[PDB]
Amino acid sequence: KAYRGGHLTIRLALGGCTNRPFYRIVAAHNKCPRDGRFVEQLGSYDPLPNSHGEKLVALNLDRIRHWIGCGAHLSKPMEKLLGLAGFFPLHPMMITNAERLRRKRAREVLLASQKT
Amino acid sequence: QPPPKPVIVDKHRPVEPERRFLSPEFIPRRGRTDPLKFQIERKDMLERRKVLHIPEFYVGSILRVTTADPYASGKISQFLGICIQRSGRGLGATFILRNVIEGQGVEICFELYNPRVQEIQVVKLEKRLDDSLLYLRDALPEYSTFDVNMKPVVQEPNQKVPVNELKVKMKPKPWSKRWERPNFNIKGIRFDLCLTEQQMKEAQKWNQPWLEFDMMREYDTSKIEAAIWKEIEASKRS
Amino acid sequence: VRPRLIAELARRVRALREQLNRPRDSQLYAVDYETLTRPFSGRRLPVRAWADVRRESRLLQLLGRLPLFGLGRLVTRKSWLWQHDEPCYWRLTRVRPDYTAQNLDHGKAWGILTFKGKTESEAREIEHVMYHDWRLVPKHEEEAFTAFTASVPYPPLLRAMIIAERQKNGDTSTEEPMLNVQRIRMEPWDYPAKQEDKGRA
Amino acid sequence: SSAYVDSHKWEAREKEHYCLADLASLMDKTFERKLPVSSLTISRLIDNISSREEIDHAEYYLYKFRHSPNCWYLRNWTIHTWIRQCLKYDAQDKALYTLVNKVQYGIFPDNFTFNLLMDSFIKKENYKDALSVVFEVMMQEAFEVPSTQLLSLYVLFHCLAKKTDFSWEEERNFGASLLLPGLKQKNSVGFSSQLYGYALLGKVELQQGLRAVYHNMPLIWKPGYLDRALQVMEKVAASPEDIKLCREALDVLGAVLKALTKLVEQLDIEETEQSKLPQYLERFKALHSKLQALKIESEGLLSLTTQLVKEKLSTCEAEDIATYEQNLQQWHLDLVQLIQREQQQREQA
Ligand SMILES: [Mg+2]
Repeated sequence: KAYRGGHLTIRLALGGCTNRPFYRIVAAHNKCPRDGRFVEQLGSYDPLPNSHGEKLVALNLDRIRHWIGCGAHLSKPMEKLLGLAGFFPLHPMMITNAERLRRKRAREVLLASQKT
Repeated sequence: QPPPKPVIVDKHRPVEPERRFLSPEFIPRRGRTDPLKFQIERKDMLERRKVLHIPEFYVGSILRVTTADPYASGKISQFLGICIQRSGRGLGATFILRNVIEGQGVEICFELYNPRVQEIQVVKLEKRLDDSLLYLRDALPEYSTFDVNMKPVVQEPNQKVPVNELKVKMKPKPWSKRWERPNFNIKGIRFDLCLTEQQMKEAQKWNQPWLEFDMMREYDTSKIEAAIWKEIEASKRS
Repeated sequence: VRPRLIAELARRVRALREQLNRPRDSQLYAVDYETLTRPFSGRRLPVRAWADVRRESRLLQLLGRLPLFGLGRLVTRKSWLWQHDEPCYWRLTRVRPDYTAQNLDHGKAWGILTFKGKTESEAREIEHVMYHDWRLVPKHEEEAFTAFTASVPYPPLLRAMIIAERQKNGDTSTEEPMLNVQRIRMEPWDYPAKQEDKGRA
Repeated sequence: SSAYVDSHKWEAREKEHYCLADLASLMDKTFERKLPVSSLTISRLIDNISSREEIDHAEYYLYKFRHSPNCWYLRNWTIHTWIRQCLKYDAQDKALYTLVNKVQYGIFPDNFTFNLLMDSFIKKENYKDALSVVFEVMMQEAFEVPSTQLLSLYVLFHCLAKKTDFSWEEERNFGASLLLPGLKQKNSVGFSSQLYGYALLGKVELQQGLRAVYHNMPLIWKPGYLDRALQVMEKVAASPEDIKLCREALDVLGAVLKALTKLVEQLDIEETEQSKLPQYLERFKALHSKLQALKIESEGLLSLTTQLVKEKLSTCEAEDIATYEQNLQQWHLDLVQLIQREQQQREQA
C-alpha cells in the first residue's frame, strides 16, 4: 500500500493483552495504522516495573541515527523518552509538567501547614 | 451605496419606427354575413381588451399563460409553450401551444378571450418561415422541449419582427399528416434527409401550380382592415 | 488487459468544469459579520480573529480608496508589528483585483517584503491576504517608522559516545565538542509562506 | 486665473469622431461576453460624447469597467477626458457622487486637473461640495502638488466659515485634513496648521478613542497627539518667525473641556490617556507661558494670509502648466502607439 504523500515516522506500537501494555519504538509511515506493518523494529519499552522495580527500555542508536539521516519525523512521547534518556534534548513540556507538579506539591504542603 | 441603473440609447433613425400590425382574429372569414355581427363581437372583445392586454406575438413565439383553474394548486394553472397556430375568428379565436416535459409532448388550446385565463406573457417573440407549425409533432422532441421558468427574453419596444431562417429534422417517415406534399407549402423541413429524390419527385405529382395563379378565390382585405383600425381607434378614444 | 476510458473522461471533464466555474475568491472570502461564518462553507471563525473580523477590514478594501491600489504605499503586517516592536511591511509590486467583487475588495497582490529590517531580494508572494488585520501607513512619518538599525555542547550521552569513540581511536582530545548555532538560523513562526504551495477549495 | 483654468488644446486635440451608439453597442457586446477590453474604446467614447445622457452612459460603462476583468490600468488621461466631459456639460452632482464613491467608480485626478476642478468650484462659489471633495483628497493623500496652496486656502477658510459645534465625523475629517497641506514645511502658517491638526486629532482620540483614528482614516497609531503638539510648540519656541492666530484659544478650550470631569488597545505598563490628561494640561500651560515669554499677535486672520500665498500660487501655476503640457505630450506619445496596436489585430485578421 503506497500512501500518497505521507512521511516515514518512528513511533510507538502497542502490544500485549489488555491491562498489560508493551510499547515498541518502530519505524513506520505517517499514514500507517497503530499495529500496522512496519519497516524496521528499533527498540522496545515496558511501562511496567520489573521485580527490581526499574522499567525496561532498549534503543538502537546506530539504526536510529541512520533513519534520522535518511529523514523521518518523530512522535512526542518517544521523543520525550529520548530526552529523558540523554541522547536527545530534554522536553519543554516535560519541564512545564515538572514545574506544575512542584508548584502543586508546594501548594498542598502549604494547605496542610495551614490546616494543622 | 445604491446600485447604478442601466441606460442604453442607439438611435439609427430609419430602424426604430415600426408602425402597423393587426390581430389575425379581428378580420372575418370569406363567408357571407352582415357586418353587424362582426362589429358587435368586436366591440365586445375590445372592451374586454381594455382589461386584458394580449401581448402581441406570432406563430413560433413562446407564450407563458396563467389562468384561474377550479382544481389546481392555489386554483391557478401556469403553462408555457410555443405557438403552433391561431385558429378561428371573433371571440372564439384560440391559439395552440405545445411543450415537451418528462419525455411527454403535451399541448393546449387556449381561448384568448375566456375570463378563465388570468394573463398572458411573451417569453420570446419570433416568427417561423412556416405559417403553421403542426409538424412539430413528428419533429424531434428536442425542438419542442422548452424551459418553463426561463425568463422573458428582453425585446426592443419598437423593432421589426425577428424571423429565424432555420430548418428542422424530423422523426422517420411513418407520419400522420404527409407533410411532404406541396398542398401545405411548407419549408422548415429538410427533404434531403427526410426522403429521397424519388420520394420528392413522386410527391410533387399532386402539385397544382394554378392555385396561386387563380384570382377569384383570393380575399382582399385593405378596406376591411382599414375599417377595423378605424373602429378600434374609435373605441380607444371613447 | 482491459483498458477503461470513462475514468479519464470524467476525470478531465471534472478538471475542466471545476477550473472553469470555481468559486470566486471574493465569494468564498465573504463573511457575515453578525454570525461570523463564511458562506458556501458553513464554518465558524477562530475566536482570536472574531474581533478583528468584526472591526477591521481587508487589504483590498483598504487599497480601493487610492489610485492604483497604492503601488509602493506602506501596508504593514498588523500581526508582525504586534508580535515585534520592529517595523515590518510589504514592498507590494504587482496587484490584481477580482472583477466579480462588488467593492473590488478581494484579489491577489505581492512583491518584496521585510521582517525586522531583513529585506529580501525576491518579489515573492504574500501570505494570509484575506484576513482583517491590515494596516495602512500614510506617506508621512513613514521614514521615521521604517527607520531601523556562539555554540552549544552536545547532549551528555552523545558527548560520552564521542568521547569513547575518540579514546578508542587513541587521541586525548580534552576539548569539549560543540556545534554551530550561529549557522542555524532559527526562524520565528511568523515567517511568511508560499501561497501557491498552499492549495485552495 | 482664467488662463490657468481654461484650455482649448485639450478640447480641440485628438478627437475620435466615432458613433456613440456604435461604441455603446460594442462595449455592451464585449461586457456581455465578459472578455477584457482596452481603455482605447472608453477613451474614444468619452472624446465623442457631447450630451448629458451620453455622459450618463459613460458613468454606467465606467462602473462596468470598474467591475470588468481589468481595473488597475487607471489611465489618468482617460480620467481627465471624463472629467472635462462632465464639468463642461455641468454635472456637478454626478461629479461629486463619483468622487465620493470613488471605490464605486475609481476616479483619481492629478494636480492640475484637480486644481482646474476646484477653480471651477470657486467660480460657481459653492462650499459644501468643495469641502467634501477636499475630504476625499485627504483620503487620497495627494498634497505634494501646486494645488497644495488651493487646498490650504480651502480648508483654512471652511474651518472658519463652518460654525458647526458638534460633528464627530466632520471634526475628524478636518483634523486629519489640516496636516497634509502643511507638510511642505512652508512657514508659521504651515507648522501651526500642523499643530492645530495634531490638537484636533488628539481631541477626536480622547473623545471617541483611537479606533476611528486609523480604521477609516490613513493615520499613525501613536496616541500621544497632545504630546506631539507640545513637542511642536516647544521646538518652535526654541527655533525664524511664528505668525500666530487665536486657534491656540480653541486648543485651550479643548484641553480644558477634556480635563473637565471592551477592547483595551492601550498597553498595561504605559498609563492611559485618561490618566495622562493632567500632565498634558500642565505642559500645555507651561508651553503657552513659554510662547508668550518668547509672534504673539494672534490677530492676523489666516484666511487673509492665504491671499499673500497667491504670490507663490501664481509662481507655481507656471510649473504646473508645464507639467500638464508634459503630460499631454507623453499621452500623445503613448496613445498613437496604442492606436497602431489596435490596428495590429486587423492586420492579423
Ligand atoms: Mg393521425
